[PDB]
Amino acid sequence: DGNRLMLNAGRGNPNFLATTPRRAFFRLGLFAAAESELSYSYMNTVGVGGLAKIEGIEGRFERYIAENRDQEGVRFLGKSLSYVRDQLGLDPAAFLHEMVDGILGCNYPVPPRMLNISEKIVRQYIIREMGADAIPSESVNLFAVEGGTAAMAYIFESMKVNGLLKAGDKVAIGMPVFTPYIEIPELAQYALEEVAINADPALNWQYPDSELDKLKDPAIKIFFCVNPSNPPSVKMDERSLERVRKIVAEHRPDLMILTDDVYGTFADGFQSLFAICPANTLLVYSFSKYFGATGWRLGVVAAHKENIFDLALGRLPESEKTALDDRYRSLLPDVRSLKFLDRLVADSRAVALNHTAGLSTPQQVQMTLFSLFALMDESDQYKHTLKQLIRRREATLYRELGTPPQRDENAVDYYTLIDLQDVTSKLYGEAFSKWAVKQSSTGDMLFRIADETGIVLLPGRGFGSDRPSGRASLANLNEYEYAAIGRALRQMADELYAQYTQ
Amino acid sequence: DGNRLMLNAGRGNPNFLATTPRRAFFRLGLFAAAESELSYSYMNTVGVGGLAKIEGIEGRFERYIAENRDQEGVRFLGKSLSYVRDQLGLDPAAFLHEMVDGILGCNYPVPPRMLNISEKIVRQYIIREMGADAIPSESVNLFAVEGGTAAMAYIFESMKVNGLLKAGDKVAIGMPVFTPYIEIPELAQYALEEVAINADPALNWQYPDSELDKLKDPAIKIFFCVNPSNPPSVKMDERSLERVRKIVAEHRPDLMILTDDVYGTFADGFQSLFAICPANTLLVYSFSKYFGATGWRLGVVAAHKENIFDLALGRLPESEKTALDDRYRSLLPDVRSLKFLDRLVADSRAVALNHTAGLSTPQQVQMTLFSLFALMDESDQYKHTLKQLIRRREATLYRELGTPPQRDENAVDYYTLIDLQDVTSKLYGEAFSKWAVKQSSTGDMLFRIADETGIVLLPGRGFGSDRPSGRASLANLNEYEYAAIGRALRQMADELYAQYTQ
Amino acid sequence: DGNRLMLNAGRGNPNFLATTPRRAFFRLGLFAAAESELSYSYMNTVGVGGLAKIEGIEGRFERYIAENRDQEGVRFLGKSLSYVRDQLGLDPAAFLHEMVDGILGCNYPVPPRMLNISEKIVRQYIIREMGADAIPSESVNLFAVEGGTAAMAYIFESMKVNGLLKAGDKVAIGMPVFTPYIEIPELAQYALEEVAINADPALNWQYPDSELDKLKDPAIKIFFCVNPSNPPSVKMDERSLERVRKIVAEHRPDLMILTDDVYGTFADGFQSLFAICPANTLLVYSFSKYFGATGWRLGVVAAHKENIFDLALGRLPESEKTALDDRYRSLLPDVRSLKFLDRLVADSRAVALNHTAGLSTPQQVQMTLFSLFALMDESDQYKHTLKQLIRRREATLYRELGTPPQRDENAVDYYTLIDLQDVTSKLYGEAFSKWAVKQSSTGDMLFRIADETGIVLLPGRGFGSDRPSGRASLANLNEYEYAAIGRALRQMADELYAQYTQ
Ligand SMILES: *Cc1c(COP(=O)(O)O)cnc(C)c1O
Ligand SMILES: *Cc1c(COP(=O)(O)O)cnc(C)c1O
Ligand SMILES: *Cc1c(COP(=O)(O)O)cnc(C)c1O
Ligand SMILES: [Cl-]
Ligand SMILES: [Cl-]
Ligand SMILES: [Cl-]
Repeated sequence: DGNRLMLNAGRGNPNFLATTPRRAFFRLGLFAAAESELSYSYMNTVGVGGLAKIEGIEGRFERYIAENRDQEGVRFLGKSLSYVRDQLGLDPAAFLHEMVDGILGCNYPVPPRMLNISEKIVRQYIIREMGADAIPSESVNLFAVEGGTAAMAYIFESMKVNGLLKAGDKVAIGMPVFTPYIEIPELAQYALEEVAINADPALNWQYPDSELDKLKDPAIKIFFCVNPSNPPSVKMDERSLERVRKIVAEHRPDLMILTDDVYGTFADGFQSLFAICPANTLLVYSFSKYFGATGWRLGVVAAHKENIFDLALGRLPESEKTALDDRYRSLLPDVRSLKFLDRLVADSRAVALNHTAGLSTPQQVQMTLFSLFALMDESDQYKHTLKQLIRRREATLYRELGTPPQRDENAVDYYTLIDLQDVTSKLYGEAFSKWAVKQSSTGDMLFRIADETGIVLLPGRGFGSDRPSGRASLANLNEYEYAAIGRALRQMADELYAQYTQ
Repeated sequence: DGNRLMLNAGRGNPNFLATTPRRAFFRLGLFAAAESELSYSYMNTVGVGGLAKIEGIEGRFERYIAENRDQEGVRFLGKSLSYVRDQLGLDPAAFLHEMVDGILGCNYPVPPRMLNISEKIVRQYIIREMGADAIPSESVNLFAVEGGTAAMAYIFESMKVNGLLKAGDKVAIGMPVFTPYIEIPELAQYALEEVAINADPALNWQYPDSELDKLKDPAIKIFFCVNPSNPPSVKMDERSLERVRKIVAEHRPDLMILTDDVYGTFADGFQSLFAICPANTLLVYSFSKYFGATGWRLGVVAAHKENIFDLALGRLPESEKTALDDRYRSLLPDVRSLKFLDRLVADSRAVALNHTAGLSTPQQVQMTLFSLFALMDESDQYKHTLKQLIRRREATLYRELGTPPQRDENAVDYYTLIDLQDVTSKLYGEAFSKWAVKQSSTGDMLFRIADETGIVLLPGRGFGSDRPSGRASLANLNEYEYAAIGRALRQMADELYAQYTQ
Repeated sequence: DGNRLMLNAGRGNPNFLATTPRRAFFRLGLFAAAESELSYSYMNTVGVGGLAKIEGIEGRFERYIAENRDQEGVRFLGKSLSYVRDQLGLDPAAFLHEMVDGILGCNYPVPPRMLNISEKIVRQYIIREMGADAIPSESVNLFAVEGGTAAMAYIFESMKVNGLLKAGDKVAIGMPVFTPYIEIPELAQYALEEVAINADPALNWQYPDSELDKLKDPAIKIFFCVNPSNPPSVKMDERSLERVRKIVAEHRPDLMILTDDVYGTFADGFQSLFAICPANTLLVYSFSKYFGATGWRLGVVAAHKENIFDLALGRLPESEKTALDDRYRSLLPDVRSLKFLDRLVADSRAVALNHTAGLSTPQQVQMTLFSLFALMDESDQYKHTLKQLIRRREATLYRELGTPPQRDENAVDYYTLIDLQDVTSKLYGEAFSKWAVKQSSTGDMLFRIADETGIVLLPGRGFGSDRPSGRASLANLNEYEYAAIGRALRQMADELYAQYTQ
């Protein structure tokens, strides 16, 4: 399943996971279960509870924390309350009841877009990790969704439905990008045309100015990028972000930006395009990778309250405004005041079902607890732990290839590129590396590792020339498995060197 | 929020919830958390775990159950294992690891449609509650989705995409139905035409043969019904099910049926249209109402392995088959073998994202635990408890209107119709009831209750004549609130009688 | 072993068992162990105790119950004391010491026939479950034996020894009966002649009046029947019991009746022939099936204090009375006052060993605890639980054969008859069922299930015509195993229908 996921979906699945916010969730659940039972009125039954009451919830919660000081999840829950009440200044009783009611999953999400306090908490996390601090928190709204996967499906459908993207429109795509994102515009369902914004291996996988300038073409309605990138696993540098900023400000104030920033926390000092061009950007952030929460399906779509999506909607042709008046008629009297972010919500479940739309309340609670976990960790201990783990696995991989590729300030390294030439160069000089590349390819490299270790790697391209290389995730295997990849690739190189000399 | 949900979405939200399977979930979570920590290799860190190991899981689980015999959730978990292993004959280690891995939400759902053992467990529950026992379990497949809400959105979109429903096609809709289901075909996005299959108040809200025969019109491609009904809250009787069966067998073997059977468990001896016409029916079942789990967003789409949806797909015009070959190309070599149920899955997240599609693994685990809860309860104690609760609230409501409407074998009563004429008839004779109806309407009835009690009711129509009536849910309020509705409606009747006499 | 038991012994072995009276037994054992240690006088030894003292036993027992309120077995023991003392009016100290001394197995059973208080307790259970309430409790005596198996061996041997049954005497046997009971009279050791009292499939396996009238033949000395029957699994109806009653009263006051009523508790409102003709009947009751206690070997022989066995003994020819005077000489001065029930006891172990004869004291204690368990359960919860379990397994079996045979008021259903004709009739009409029977037999039916499922069934006959049928026990398998039998038998029927049509 780990090997099959990389081939099919270009992921990625970590073998680590955040335990403390998970324990806090299950412990909160036991508290909420007791809260439900406090509202059950009848004798001689079993298995039926009532709704949790907001009245006196703080005092009951405080007792629960005091009696269970020995439980890690409970201590976390205790500090979470302080963080929300004391640092965020939010209503403590309202926070607790939203969490209790939320984890019970006994009420339809209200509002459907996101639960009130969860939105306020999660956006603090999002703003911080995206480097978007210069934007007032109150100007950022979130739509809680079933991972980045759901976000992308919802966004393209709403773009189509609301006439923001039309058949024949050009979508610029920062490349190399993983397979799934190439196909969605290529669907006849959308019939969009791709323009490649190509990263340069000579610039260490940054986008050249010349490539970024392609965005000046007014036929290009949207810039779509994974940042930090996947496969290449680098973050857009200061120059690149500035270039986009100037292009938007100077030439294309109408350019929509769709940015997928799931790997952000794995970079040093990450800054999102959302931070740089908030009015022009829809941010997709997934909790999957950082918290080891792929199965939880936790994501948000973020939008600035003043954005070009709502501006474009006000500039639509009359026939389209009339069609949308009909579409959203049941939702509100004035459809023209219905914002794009809330249209995403309505479009996600056929409009008529808007009031039972949204991410499940226990999922939002869990998302909120992951968010708190990271926010309360001021010295970034969890982040550093994961980074040290990733570096250890890297050292182990390149042990006999030695050693790892040199990493700059823009490095992410969730993924690593094992380049045959660079490896054979490090081992046996420049002359040998030129020859070794002409002998074997990516196929012979990936098939050998697979046969020796049972691990299949991603080809390392490209698009390029088929420079013989493979990509491994530093997130999904254990040390001896990275050591076995290195050993198999070292024997392959050693046998090439014995076929070099003689 | 309770009053606002009935007006907007025609629900419904229960104030009861199943506690035991929820406690089992949170307890399983604590076990899984410990399982994750067993795979963590490093010192001097906190909050990071590894992946749960299948090896020796039974023995560890058995210890967990033995040490926590005093915990209700744990005892349930213990019996669940026996039920799965002993009664269902499934692999106990594989069940446990699916549940442990599932609740950790650390792996993408695999397969995306449903987790393997969860599917087998949940379909046992579905088949039993739908009265579909005559169908072999192995011939029923499920797609786990975000409630009935997601199911409906997914189904219509896939119908459109795969050319099973086309603009101008007629959709027959069993009525009265709640608002949301009237609007989805009416969307320009689908441009479908509605044909009303009208329930008869004289038949106690059953569909007359003459109304059911409307399905013979070959322009009608789908029969769409909520069964048991909402608002009317009755199940289709033996005659009605037989009529549809003959119509499908005799005249319309091509008729698709879409049935929403969320209220099934609240009827006595429920039998689904899925049981009667499995080859022709897509079953939508929601866990929301029965388990008090609206916020969990838990539903399945059920299909027979041999169905008319796949048959129609094989009979599509060549241009459509060519378009679908392109659409699903990345999924499998032979797109023509891709079944409609799996197309729902692929269509739910844009095709290219099929391998990260599906309901979150902790949601499927919770769904599995609700399913087990009901399956293991042989004497149906929970079902009876809820029914007694509903009846008590009914008795309390009609206490001063006295007494409740007579209920037949097809009665559900999650909702109750408070008919002014019938109430005033029971109180002051037939002559007075005829006059009292001409004086006040549904509006004056609903506005009075709202002003006196703060509870807003649904109008009781119709479509009919505006016979002055209101609908209350027996699931969402407490006893004194039902008593206050009765009292307000009794004083209204008493003041009408003092304006009658004089 | 489960499959091998049905073929060899015509059983039957349940996969359920009564746990509470078993836990009570083991808990009582720990109390008794401590009682023994209270009588041990010496230092510096281990593993040796003394005899439990009756003095102060109530107070010590009451402390034991109070300290162990959390133990299910102990709570049962506590309520047992109340039942014996308060409802039965028996000596509480004497009850406790009999139980304590009994479970220690440190004294020879005294008296050998049954322990005093155990007899009083167990007969209350027997009288109730046999519907024999009209008989005063004090007029019923029991001989505790090693299951019904030992009872039958003991009874025939004593019948022979005491000249109540002689070579060439006719034994009437209610049939169909299971194999073991056909062979015991056929032994040259007894040389008895069988007369078949045949049950009628047209009467749903009741004995016709014409068949019951066969008992008028004065050459028939004993009527031997399993009631409720095995294999057929029905109880004798009101008419049948009345017929025997009149035959005994009117024509055959000398007719001995031997009735085996092990399945009694699985019928609704069971009434034994012992209840109807107590003076003429020896009742054999086994605890094996109802309590899931086959390995415990627990049975009683019941006799009325005024019976025709003792009457016949007084009418024996002088040469036989002289021989029996010699045989029983050591037992009592007046052998002619030695009752048949006590002769069973003496005959069971060669007469000279009468005073070390009888069922082991821990077995009698366990029997007493099973008896209490059922007596104290006023709402018959355990009985209903087992019946619901049996019905669930039946529903699961006939799921695809659908559905189960219609059951009347005389139904027991521990066993179920799977009739090919009736099954194929229910599925494909009367015409097909006539043909399907001519194609395959019982052999082809039983061998197919065995090969597909690994379960071997009993042939369903007869004696009859070999109507193609099989018998399954609803007591010995789990749900998926019944489901696999149904599925194998459905595919067999479906392939017959494809060989019917074409
Ligand atoms: C892993 C990954 C995601 C996260 O997907 P979810 O559906 O949120 O789990 C998003 N984008 C990219 C490019 C990824 O590699
Ligand atoms: C409540 C209800 C449902 C359940 O909705 P979910 O989205 O599954 O919570 C489905 N159909 C009808 C008609 C209802 O009233
Ligand atoms: C099972 C059974 C018994 C019980 O036998 P024990 O020796 O008491 O276990 C007695 N009679 C019949 C006909 C049976 O099937
Ligand atoms: Cl914890
Ligand atoms: Cl618990
Ligand atoms: Cl115990």
